[PDB]
Amino acid sequence: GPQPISRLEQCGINANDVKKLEEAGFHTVEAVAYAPKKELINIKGISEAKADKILAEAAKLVQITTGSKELDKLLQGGIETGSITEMFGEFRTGKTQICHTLAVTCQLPIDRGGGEGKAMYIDTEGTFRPERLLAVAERYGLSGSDVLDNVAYARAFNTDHQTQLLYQASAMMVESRYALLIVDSATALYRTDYSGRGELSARQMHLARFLRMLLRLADEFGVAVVITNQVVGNIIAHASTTRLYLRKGRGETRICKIYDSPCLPEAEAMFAINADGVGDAKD
DNA sequence: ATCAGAATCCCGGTGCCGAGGCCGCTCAATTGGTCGTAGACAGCTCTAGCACCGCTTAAACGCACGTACGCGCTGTCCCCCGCGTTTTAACCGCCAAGGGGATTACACCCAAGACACCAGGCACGAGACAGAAAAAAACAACGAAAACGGCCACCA
Repeated sequence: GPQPISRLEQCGINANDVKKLEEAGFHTVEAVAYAPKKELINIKGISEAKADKILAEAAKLVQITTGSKELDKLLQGGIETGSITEMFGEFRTGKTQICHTLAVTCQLPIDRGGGEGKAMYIDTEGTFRPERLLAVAERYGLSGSDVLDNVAYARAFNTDHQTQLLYQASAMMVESRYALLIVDSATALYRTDYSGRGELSARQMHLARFLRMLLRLADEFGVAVVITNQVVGNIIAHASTTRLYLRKGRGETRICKIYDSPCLPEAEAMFAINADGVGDAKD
């Protein structure tokens, strides 16, 4: 399991550097330990000596239903909790709608295709709609009020704030059982904030650390990690376990394709976006 | 070199007013004496200024080298000088008034001087923390160089 980074301070790293590592997004001794020097050195206010002391002392210690049946069949039953699933597609393909649906379906019983856990929605694009959650809850006959009470929401205003929210998420996810973490327009803030060409490496480093934190939290709490990417990077390939390409079919019916999975076939499934739900196409 | 004209120097004459001298007076300098005190001198202490040696190391020093700056030259143009003409107000003399500066006299209050006292300020001690030093580090800058971009040439 995890070895929260608090124990690293007893090794004799000073507490200010541990706070800086947690701000950076490293929360376990496992997390600090199996990374090279440059990650910690690149952090502001950290020299090579502090990074070597950290790595040295660190080595001493160390299926949620989509609600579309056709999509569930495409995924062999739904998202694997504990792994990152990326859905890259054009605008209006339904990424946000699918997120809203899953935010409620995660709370469904496991026998009903849920994870029996609370949901986490990190929004970067303003598209969060509690009424959509209420509609999905009423579809499956779930209490809309309890759904909103089991969905914690926060809008990330930038990439640094997007990563900073993970620090609150990790500690909050310890006290209550969650099953779903949603990050909507996860890559948009890395395009709006870092728009220049000389600043590309900075956003790439921040995104890499963010993805590593996602994988770490997924393995730590066994929750499903859902991130959305707008296609108007090869780094995401290693981080995402299942890549889904989404494209619009005219009207409100969307085509889903699997474009890489070591376990899932390359295959396609047709689904629709209905007021209640993300739900199978019904010609 | 020349020569004309403008400026300066020199020589003499006339006048005038300020410098030099004389006389009365008065008060400021002189003389003699007295008395308090300040500084001249003796003497003692002990501070610190000087002398020296040794070690270290940072600053000085000599040299090589490259280039930016001082300097000379040239062209241009502008604005100041010099000179003639018009204007104005500075100046000289003369008068009027009043106001303020100087003078004298009287008064009183404010400050020196003395005394008695006492508390604030001033050596000594102590402790403790801001800053000096050291070290690491961040880092901002300088600038070689190069990579890009842009600009031009020819004629098609």
